[PDB]
Amino acid sequence: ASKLPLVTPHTQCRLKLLKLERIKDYLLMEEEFIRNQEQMKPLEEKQEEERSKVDDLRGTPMSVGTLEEIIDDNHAIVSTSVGSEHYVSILSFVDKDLLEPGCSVLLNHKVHAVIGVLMDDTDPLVTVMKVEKAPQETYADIGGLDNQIQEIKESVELPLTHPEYYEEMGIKPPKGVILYGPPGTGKTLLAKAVANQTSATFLRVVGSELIQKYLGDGPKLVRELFRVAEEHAPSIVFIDEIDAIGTKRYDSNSGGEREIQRTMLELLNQLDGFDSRGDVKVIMATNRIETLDPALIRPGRIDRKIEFPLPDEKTKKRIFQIHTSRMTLADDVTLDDLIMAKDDLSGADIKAICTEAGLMALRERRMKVTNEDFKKSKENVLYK
Amino acid sequence: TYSRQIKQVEDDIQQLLKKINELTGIKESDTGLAPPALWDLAADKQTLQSEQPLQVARCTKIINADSEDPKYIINVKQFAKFVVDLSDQVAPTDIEEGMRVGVDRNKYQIHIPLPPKIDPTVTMMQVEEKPDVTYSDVGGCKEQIEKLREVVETPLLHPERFVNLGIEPPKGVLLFGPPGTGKTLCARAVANRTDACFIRVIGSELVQKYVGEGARMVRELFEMARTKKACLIFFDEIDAIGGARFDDGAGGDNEVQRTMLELINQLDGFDPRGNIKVLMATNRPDTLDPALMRPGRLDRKIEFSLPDLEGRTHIFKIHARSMSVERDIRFELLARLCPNSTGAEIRSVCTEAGMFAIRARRKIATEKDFLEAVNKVIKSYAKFSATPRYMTYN
Amino acid sequence: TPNCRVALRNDSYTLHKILPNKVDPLVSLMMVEKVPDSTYEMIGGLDKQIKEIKEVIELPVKHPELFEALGIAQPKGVLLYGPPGTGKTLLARAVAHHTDCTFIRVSGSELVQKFIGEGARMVRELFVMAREHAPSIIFMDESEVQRTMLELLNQLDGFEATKNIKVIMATNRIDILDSALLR
Amino acid sequence: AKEWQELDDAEKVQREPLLTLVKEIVPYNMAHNAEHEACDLLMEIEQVDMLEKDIDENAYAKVCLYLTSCVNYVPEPENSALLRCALGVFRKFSRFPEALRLALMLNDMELVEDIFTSCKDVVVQKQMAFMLGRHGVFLELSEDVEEYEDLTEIMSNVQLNSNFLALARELDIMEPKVPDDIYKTHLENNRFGGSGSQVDSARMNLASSFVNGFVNAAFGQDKLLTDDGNKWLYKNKDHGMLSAAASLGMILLWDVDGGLTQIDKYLYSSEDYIKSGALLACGIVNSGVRNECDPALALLSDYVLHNSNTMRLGSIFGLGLAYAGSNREDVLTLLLPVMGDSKSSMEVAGVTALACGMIAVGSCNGDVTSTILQTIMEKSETELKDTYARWLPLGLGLNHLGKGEAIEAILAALEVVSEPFRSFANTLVDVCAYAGSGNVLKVQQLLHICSEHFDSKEKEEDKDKKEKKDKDKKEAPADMGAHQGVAVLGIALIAMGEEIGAEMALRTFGHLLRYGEPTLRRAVPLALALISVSNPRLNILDTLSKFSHDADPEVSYNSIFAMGMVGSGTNNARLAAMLRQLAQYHAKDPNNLFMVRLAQGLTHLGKGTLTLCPYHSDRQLMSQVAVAGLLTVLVSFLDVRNIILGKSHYVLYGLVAAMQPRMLVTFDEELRPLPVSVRVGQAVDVVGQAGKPKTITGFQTHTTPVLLAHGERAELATEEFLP
Amino acid sequence: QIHSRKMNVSPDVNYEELARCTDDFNGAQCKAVCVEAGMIALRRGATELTHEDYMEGILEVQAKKKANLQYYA
Ligand SMILES: Nc1ncnc2c1ncn2[C@@H]1O[C@H](COP(=O)(O)OP(=O)(O)OP(=O)(O)O)[C@@H](O)[C@H]1O
Ligand SMILES: Nc1ncnc2c1ncn2[C@@H]1O[C@H](COP(=O)(O)OP(=O)(O)OP(=O)(O)O)[C@@H](O)[C@H]1O
Ligand SMILES: Nc1ncnc2c1ncn2[C@@H]1O[C@H](COP(=O)(O)OP(=O)(O)O)[C@@H](O)[C@H]1O
Ligand SMILES: [Mg+2]
Ligand SMILES: [Mg+2]
Repeated sequence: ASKLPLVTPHTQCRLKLLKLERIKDYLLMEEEFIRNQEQMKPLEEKQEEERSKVDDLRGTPMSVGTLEEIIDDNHAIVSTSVGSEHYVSILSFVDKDLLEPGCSVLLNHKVHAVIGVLMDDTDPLVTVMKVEKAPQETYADIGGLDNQIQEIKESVELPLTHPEYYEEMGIKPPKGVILYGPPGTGKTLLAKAVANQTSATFLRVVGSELIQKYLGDGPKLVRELFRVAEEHAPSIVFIDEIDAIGTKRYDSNSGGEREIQRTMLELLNQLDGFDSRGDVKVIMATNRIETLDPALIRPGRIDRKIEFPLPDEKTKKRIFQIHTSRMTLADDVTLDDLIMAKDDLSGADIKAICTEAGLMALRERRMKVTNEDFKKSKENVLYK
Repeated sequence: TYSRQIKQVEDDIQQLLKKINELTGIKESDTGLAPPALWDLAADKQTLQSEQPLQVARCTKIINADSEDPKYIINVKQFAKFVVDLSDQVAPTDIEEGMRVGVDRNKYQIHIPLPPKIDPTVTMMQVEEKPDVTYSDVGGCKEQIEKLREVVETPLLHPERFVNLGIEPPKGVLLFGPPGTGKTLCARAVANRTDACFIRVIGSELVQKYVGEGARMVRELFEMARTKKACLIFFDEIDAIGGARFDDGAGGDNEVQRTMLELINQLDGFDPRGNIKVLMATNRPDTLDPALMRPGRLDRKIEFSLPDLEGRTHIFKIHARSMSVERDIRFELLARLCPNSTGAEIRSVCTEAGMFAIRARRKIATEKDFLEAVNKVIKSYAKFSATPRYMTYN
Repeated sequence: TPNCRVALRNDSYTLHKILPNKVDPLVSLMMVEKVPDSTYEMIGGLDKQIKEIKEVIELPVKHPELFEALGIAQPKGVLLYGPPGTGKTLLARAVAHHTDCTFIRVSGSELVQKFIGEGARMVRELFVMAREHAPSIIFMDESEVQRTMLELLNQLDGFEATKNIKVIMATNRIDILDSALLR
Repeated sequence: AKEWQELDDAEKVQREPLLTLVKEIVPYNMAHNAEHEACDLLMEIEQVDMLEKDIDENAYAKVCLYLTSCVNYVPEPENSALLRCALGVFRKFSRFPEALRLALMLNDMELVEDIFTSCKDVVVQKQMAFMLGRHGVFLELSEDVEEYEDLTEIMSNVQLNSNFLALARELDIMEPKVPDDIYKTHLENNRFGGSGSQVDSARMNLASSFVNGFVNAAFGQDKLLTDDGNKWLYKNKDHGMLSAAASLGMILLWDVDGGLTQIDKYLYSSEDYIKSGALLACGIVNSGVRNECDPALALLSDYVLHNSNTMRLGSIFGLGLAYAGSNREDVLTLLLPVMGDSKSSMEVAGVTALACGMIAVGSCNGDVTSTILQTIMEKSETELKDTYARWLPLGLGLNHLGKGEAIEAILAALEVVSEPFRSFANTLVDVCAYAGSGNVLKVQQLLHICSEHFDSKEKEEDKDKKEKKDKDKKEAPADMGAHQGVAVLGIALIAMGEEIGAEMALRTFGHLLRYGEPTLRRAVPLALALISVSNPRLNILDTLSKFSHDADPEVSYNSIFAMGMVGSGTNNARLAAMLRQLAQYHAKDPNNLFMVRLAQGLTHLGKGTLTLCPYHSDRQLMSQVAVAGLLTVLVSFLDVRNIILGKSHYVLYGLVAAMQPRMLVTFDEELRPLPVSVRVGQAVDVVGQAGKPKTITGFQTHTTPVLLAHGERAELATEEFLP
Repeated sequence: QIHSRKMNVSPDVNYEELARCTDDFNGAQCKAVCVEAGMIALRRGATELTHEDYMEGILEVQAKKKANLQYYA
């Protein structure tokens, strides 16, 4: 295990033959040394004789307690599971490194001495926020933007996949990225393409669930979010619909607008605090960019500000080519009449028509979609 | 030539490492055990020494002593209160009242005094580790640094120039300006160079869920701070901890004002804090309370304004001293294009213009690579700008 | 099994015998709320809405392949609306009954809360019990509901990979609900 | 072999070392002479990558291969190329194994290529205090104007520029006249755990001399700030009256200007302990100056006082320290009748071999004659303590260090043919000649003779010393045996041994590195905070202070002040209150001045080892924490060739730099041009630090044309024929 | 006058003048002038205090905003 990290010649040289044959002698001499322990001092079997001695030391009932402090001369104040806490001692088979205040431990039943530590069963909120698998298809599913698809790779993908271009420049990557525009243009759609592509851990939270019903439970939820994001990996924190923290007032929140405010002060800390930040990239998205606090959008917290426009009428035709790719489309239809139907139909409307017109065909058990399917589709989707 | 011959002689000896380390004992990936050849000290001896002679000594809390006799009144977590006595191994000296002690399970007598409870959410806000911002990175505001550095560290590094002159130096200082100006940046340089404990407090951490729970956290801060010989408290974003008392009708934000009042009492009056120096940093000072803006608490009122011209030209030299540039560019021309800009924006210009070199192919930025960055950062992100409604501090 | 009772001796705390099957916490949740279990046989005169609700829910469970032949995304959310007392709850209870779906409804109550989680800082912790009874249906009554549904719809938009999970909202007066829900 | 450099000039050029070596492996010269002249006409850009491919193969080899391939390595920057400035530092590679005259014939080749001053200056910069000295008699030739008056400027004026390091540049960065506050950093144990004001031990005052002593290197001169060492100089502790006086030599280090003047204001006390510590400190101050201070002036006047204690003792240690870089035979014969006295002051006689072994590493077999006579006259007619064993054979390995020839093993092991307690010295001169190479056939005869044998308290000191000679051969195979040793000892000795591991085998890590990396920095306090109170527990408390042995200060105050917290009540102050603060004050000696780790340029030695290795032999084990080891525990290692490489040294000394510090390089054979190293994010211009794996390059089309390998005093000429 | 007791003050001070150029202060701010004036003399290295050291200490306690304002009168 991690015996030698040198692999650098990478050929059929004698140097690769020399190094590993040196290591061959460092292993056998270490083998033959430790072999002569049991030859002259048998004294045990050591596969079980030390083990069963430990297993007979530790009692068969094993109570579970809680750490709250350590005094490093192998005795610490531990809390029992009722609430009455003791001043028991710690053993030597305890590996006194995995002990934090709040870690669940194993105790003796007789004198309650700290026998072993317990691996924690965590968590019912990490698995909530952590995206399990890659969501959907690739960047080729998008179509039409092609100017900011370069931009997001520039700040997320390319700092991760090519860590040589910023070094030859002598620069650090831009920190924050926000995404804004009208509703239904592809803000949430682009973030799935990033989570398809990346090898980082990807955390998502919606801005509406940042507000809590108790006092101070809001800023506690933010502090432990960035704790989770930092403790894993190079990671990507995606916060969607963050204007919703300030627009909608809910009667669950006992603190009024001045509990929204204290949460945003904590969020204002966690992006550009004084603490050592680490490798965490922040992506944000909204559709009401003018409402939120300008102190949160200052450079240093969010560097890149990407606008999404409405789909142009030659980018619209590309979107119909995507959502009607794998459907058995009858040759009656003409897509170019469908394009200029609404003058500002978003990319969401195109999928809203193409999914609905397929639903009309299954009412009549058909397999191909005709023209009058689309004729009654935009009446159903748009006009109400 | 010897393609497989260097491979299989490599591969078996990498296996022969594993094939005999399984015959020593590091294996059986545990549920909380030790490495096997590390606990051998307590294998026979301290097994029957740290367990069989040694006892459990359940820990308690003492109410009071009484005269003429030991006769201590003790208290435990949920059970009763007892009348106890000492052991032979401790003097009756350091068994002073209101102190946690360990107590056997049969006779109920006191074994050893204990260090008190530290309330661990205050334990996590001691910094333990220093950041890497030097005063050489806070260029452009030298006069503000000098007027700050003479309060925080010069009575600590030389506590004799003041005493022989007979003056008591100031204690409190707040740092205020528009955002992105250098307040949190200049606070990191102080924790770089200093040597006392540097306990940081973000003002959004004192909002608690119960009533008066936020005010007890202020004390446990100032209890462990008085134990130290010198400590340096840092308050950040204190517009959340208290603006002003305005109580009207339905008592709203009454809870946060009591936390703001307990902080006021720990700063002045009645056997003061001693050698504790505080340091606030806010974004809008006009909301703050007049009894907190009073000197004797917040003596120094250092301003962080925008850089003038030579503040700006110095900041370009800081954030572009470490990047591959064309030799023949002038920074003084660039700082005339950013009239009311912050130091955080100037760093974003320098990082953006290095990206344009990465956009096409090249390895060193040009002067026109800078100018394509200025009109994007200064003039195309000017819809947001964050400054002009904070210059008036509203 | 995990989450199963046992007997236990007390001198050495040795495992004694398996003690049977106590309860699922999801079973206790619906037992508290007591939805009026219904069927198609007690539906009075709603023949066209039955044909509508089968196309969106009944078909993408028994025949998921039938949309791959048309190559569209399968639907996820249904909105039911009308004046109160016209059969919103019983129709949703009927559809989950006739294709063997765990009809879960949430009200945001707090007696319910102890079976989901200790604090449940999100609403999204409901999905752990939902992806264990995998062909399930989340139901919601009639502004805390309109924020609850947007949190549910965004998870099942591609970020959730488990299929066969649908949501149904029932409220009156659609012209006052959120425009973010009217995209 | 020409066909490989014929078709493409690809990385198949390094296949020609795979062709020239496999052909006639032992007679490599007959193939290399056919390939030297072929390479002299081959290319002048395809020199340097085959050059580093040779030193990659020359980093470790068979002895007859390391003999032959390193002298064929020499003329390729001389015959083919004339880069010619990497001669002196990289034929210190070739000085000891092949022939001591061969690099002296290359010292002649230095004095041949006399064009003109710039590369001429920088090559001979290192000849004084960077890998050896003893050269200051070869530059008084017939051209004594400036090019042969460089020698005086080589001797002490650039050493005064290395004083000017701490005079101007280190006062400017951080350093006040008294930092003093690491003692103040021992702050909160009075309030951590109730009350304080309890530790009243007198041995804490021995560590309280290092509130003064360790913090005041590099011109930390103190005027009435030595009052802790003044009032305790007249209070008690005779061996601390030696300590507070010898601590003043560390305070004025690398000095000739005022070091003798500061001693005399505290010298005149008429005490055996105060003077012989102050006069021992006089050899500390001029260490590396080797000018006219006292060849026989002051410390010879100290030594002739002798009928008694440390006047007899503390005078020979200072001169062997100050003249360790010398090879002067005369005062070696002034101090040879110290060995030839046969006066029964035994602790004087043990450091006698320790003083003379520091001077020479080659000839004068009459030293080896003089040592072994009193060895047989005293150690044969007894079977007693390691004061014989830790001291008297140790100067012999210093007199025969650094040659893998196995002739000195034939000479010395057949010389003390004796009983096995006198044949303790079997392994001393055996492997002290074998410092850095690859000779794993020695490593098997370093274990397999006496592996364990269960040895009922018989040669446990020998098998500790048998492992003591396993502590070299790991510092310079250039990381290759370094990972291959920490895999061994963590399973063999400290894990499943009886006495070699639990008492002594941690001292490899104080010899493998003062670098500091968390593989072994976290593997040691597993055996430390678990004290193992059952054994002679100062053995693990010996591993306390010399695990803090690693310089270049770190976050490791966390590891030590937490052990300083448990070290107050438990791990008692009666025998360790000196020691935990000796551990604490060691890493931050000053902020700077820590390059004591025997790797110069890239990897050559610069010993160094002669000044360091006696103390790692001195801690075996007990009884020298109070009386006898206080001569050694303060001022043993003093070859601190200080720190930095950021220096301009253009004639005016007006440039600063254009520098760029990085993680160490990884290139063996890659695409052209080869990327050097990868930690670009730091970029400096001035006297800032060196650090652990640092390769520093430049820019600005300055071309840095001086020496191009490394070597920390580049002349830094400039040239701009690139518009 | 009370908080000026432990400082070395030259007899060039006019507390009648100093109380009149300090309007609208409280007992904290009048205490805070004496400490800042006791520090300005340490900047220039002076030992005793003069009148202008108090006058410079007032301008720090008021905490004004310096903005290039000399285009009056
Ligand atoms: N430019 C586009 N190209 C292809 N498909 C698109 C485009 N824009 C939108 N869509 C379709 O619209 C659906 C929803 O888009 P999305 O929700 O990402 O827009 P949005 O702006 O994030 O919405 P909101 O503003 O409500 O968050 C996506 O599933 C996608 O298939
Ligand atoms: N004078 C300056 N010199 C160099 N860098 C600066 C300067 N001012 C700001 N910066 C840059 O600004 C960033 C830090 O800003 P800082 O967090 O201090 O803003 P602030 O004044 O605390 O306002 P906020 O509280 O909104 O953050 C750093 O990235 C730093 O490089
Ligand atoms: N169309 C219907 N057919 C039969 N029963 C109905 C119908 N509509 C309502 N009910 C009665 O109403 C009750 C269910 O309430 P419901 O109408 O579902 O509430 P909602 O207002 O949510 O739709 C049932 O007890 C049922 O007997
Ligand atoms: Mg969206
Ligand atoms: Mg800030």
